[PDB]
Amino acid sequence: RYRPGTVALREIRRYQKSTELLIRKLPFQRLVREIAQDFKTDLRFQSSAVMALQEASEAYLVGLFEDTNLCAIHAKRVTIMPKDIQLARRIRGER
Amino acid sequence: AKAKTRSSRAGLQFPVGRVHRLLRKGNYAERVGAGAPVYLAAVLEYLTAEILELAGNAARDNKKTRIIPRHLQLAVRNDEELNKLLGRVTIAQGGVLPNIQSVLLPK
Amino acid sequence: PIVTEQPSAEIREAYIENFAKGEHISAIVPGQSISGTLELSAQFRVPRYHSKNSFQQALQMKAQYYRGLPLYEKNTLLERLKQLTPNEIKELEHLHDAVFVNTGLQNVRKVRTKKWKKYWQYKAGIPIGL
Amino acid sequence: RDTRRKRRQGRSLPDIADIPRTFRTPVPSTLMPGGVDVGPSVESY
Amino acid sequence: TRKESYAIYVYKVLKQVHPDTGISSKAMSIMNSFVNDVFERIAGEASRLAHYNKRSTITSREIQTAVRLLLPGELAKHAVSEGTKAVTKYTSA
Amino acid sequence: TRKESYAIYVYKVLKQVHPDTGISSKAMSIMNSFVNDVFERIAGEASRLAHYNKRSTITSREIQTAVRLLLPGELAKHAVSEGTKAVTKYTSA
Amino acid sequence: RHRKVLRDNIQGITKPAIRRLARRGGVKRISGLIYEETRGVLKVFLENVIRDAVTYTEHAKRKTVTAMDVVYALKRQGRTLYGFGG
Amino acid sequence: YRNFMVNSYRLNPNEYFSVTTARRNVSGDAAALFRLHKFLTKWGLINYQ
DNA sequence: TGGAGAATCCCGGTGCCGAGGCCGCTCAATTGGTCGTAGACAGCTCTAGCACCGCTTAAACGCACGTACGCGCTGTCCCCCGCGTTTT
DNA sequence: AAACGCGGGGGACAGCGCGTACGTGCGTTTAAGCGGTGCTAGAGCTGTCTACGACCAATTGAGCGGCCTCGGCACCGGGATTCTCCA
Repeated sequence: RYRPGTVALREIRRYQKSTELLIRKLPFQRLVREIAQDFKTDLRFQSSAVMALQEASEAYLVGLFEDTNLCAIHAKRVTIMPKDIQLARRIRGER
Repeated sequence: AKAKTRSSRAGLQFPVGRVHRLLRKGNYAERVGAGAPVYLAAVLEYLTAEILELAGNAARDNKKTRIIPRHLQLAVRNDEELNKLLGRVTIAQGGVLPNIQSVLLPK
Repeated sequence: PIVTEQPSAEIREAYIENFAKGEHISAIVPGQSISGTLELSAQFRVPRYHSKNSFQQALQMKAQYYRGLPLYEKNTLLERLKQLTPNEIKELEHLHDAVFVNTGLQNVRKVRTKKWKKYWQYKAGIPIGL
Repeated sequence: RDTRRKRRQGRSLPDIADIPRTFRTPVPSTLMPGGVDVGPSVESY
Repeated sequence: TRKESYAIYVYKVLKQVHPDTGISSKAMSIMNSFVNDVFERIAGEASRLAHYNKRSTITSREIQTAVRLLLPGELAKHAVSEGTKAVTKYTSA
Repeated sequence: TRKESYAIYVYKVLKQVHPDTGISSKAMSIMNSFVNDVFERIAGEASRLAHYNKRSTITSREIQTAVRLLLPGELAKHAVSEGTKAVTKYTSA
Repeated sequence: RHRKVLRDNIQGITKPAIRRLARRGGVKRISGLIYEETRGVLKVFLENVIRDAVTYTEHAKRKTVTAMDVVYALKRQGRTLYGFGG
Repeated sequence: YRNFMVNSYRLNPNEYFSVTTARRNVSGDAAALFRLHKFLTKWGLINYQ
């Protein structure tokens, strides 16, 4: 068959050619009930508060993966490693 | 009548009617519920004690009875929750905690 | 199906090989036991022989075995419950609950002894039931 | 930081609300319930 | 020209807390800045809550809500209690 | 309940500016989410300035300073124009 | 009499979802060290909002969740987002 | 206590019957159980094989 | 440097629900009078920023140089993904 | 979809080379900064002052919620195109 590595970038085209989220949604709503029910239960769960955070999550994560490869290619790797991620989050101030 | 300051009613040093006066001054609400200034002056004196604690700690750790902003740096920035809460607050004449990067240390 | 240990004979050894170093592992390991849960209060409850207001209205007006109790006849028990007072209804509820919990503990105790007698034979090299 | 405030209002003890549980690391014992079955076996091989 | 500051009050909590350590006026000024700093932080947060629910009576319940929100960890729960503490000393008095 | 909605006025600006193009109500909700948010950003900044001048007045000079300090480049300077100019139109009408 | 409480759908958020988003975030060879190194860090994002946002709910005397307090918390964190009124 | 320790060793004599399992399975102070276990293993009778 | 094929972009037919306007009906936004007062703005003063040089002198700078590390170059192995899978 | 695998080949990684750089030392000033002036400037303090939108009375149409479309753009069928991987 093929080698390790090749078909990444058109994904990096297509995902960023497109506008949507890249995540399972019944795990998303169940994760929202999961995390908001952990603090105070008995919440009647409007889907507004459910979907209102996914842009705040996934896009920032996407921005983090660019910083990840920024530290990876600054350290000259594309097999990205969490040393790159946490050095980024350090210089992001997360870590 | 007289200025018989409202901190003595609360066991405080921060006059809670100066605090109620400031809350009426700060446009926070129309009615300033008269425990909101006591909540304020009480959290105030709690944090004053919080920081004067570590301040005298670091000052006498530097064998000085005078608390200086360098001592304020070395006491506050050593804390997790304080410096986590005050990551963007700078202390003039506070300087640095003494620490070197590990691999820049010679071998 | 009579024990509840970790039945893999290579994760128990790797657990102790890292436990002497002082390290956790990936999989979990419990102590050995038998199976079975003694689940009370998700079972027979204290019954509700009183109504929703049969005590405060009584306060105003100033008032063979199935599980552990034998089934009474229709006519003999009816005059018996035409005798009693709501000062003794709270006694009767707890008496019948004390019978129910005792039977539900007796049978589970018998099953538990039947399980432990096969646990001790299995852990001593005897196959079963000898 | 709880004790940091016991001194301020004390200027002017066991916690009975935290009741701990009893989990135990299992002893390496063959026969006894509650212990892992590492070591020498029941059969003598 | 007696102008109300917090220098003798930070002195009061100093000799309440570290009487063994006197202060520099620089640290005193840092704290006098800090007093009005968080006095504005929490109370602007409280006015933010007073506009979240459109309220015009900010009570200590609302400062409790602000202390609940803004402060990390024990800094909340202590200022929950301590901010109630003298409240219970003043609602008594 | 007359709730001050910002679909029609922003849409008046759209029929002024990009009138060939409509606007999705998701995008129109982005605009409606933009409106009072921006209306209070510089407003809180400006009341802070009103106490930096320690004033109980606020004039368009204060909004001018809110434009002056903050906005990047000609986004300031056109709003130095525009913020004054329609003021200059309102002082003309 | 049924208690609906969920926990860790962040694995129901799949590792193929990471093979999606890492490409959306510009990663080529996502090493195996990465996929769950992600799934913890975002969860640090997850509770911290609602830890404050549930804090909005009870002073508001409520037993529901609105996106209004989501916006209160996000703008309170400096995570301003449009599409929701303001 | 003595019959418990001796009966519990003789089910599997290849295993060292430790003090900690005897302490965890009968109720008593650790000093007296440790002294009784060390006396018992001093005279053979337990952990002899 | 080239075709086979797999992915993409583009183009034709469908239809729809959302974008936008329509129809009251206020209600808020305005105009219309204060209203002292806020800051408008005059005076006063005095100070507090002002350069400036005398001069030092150690800091900065002037340079010899020495080698350390950062990259030059390699092989690898590994390792992670791609193709195929299905189920979930 | 997930999910489970699975060649598979090159990407990480080690590691060795190499050579230079960047400190280091020390010679060389040198401008740093200090004092020390002389002064004056706008800050600062007062000194009145009025206008200004406050505020509230009246009003009124604004503008937007509820009520009318029908059409921009999505969806899909089919084909053209266009990038990529093994010749």
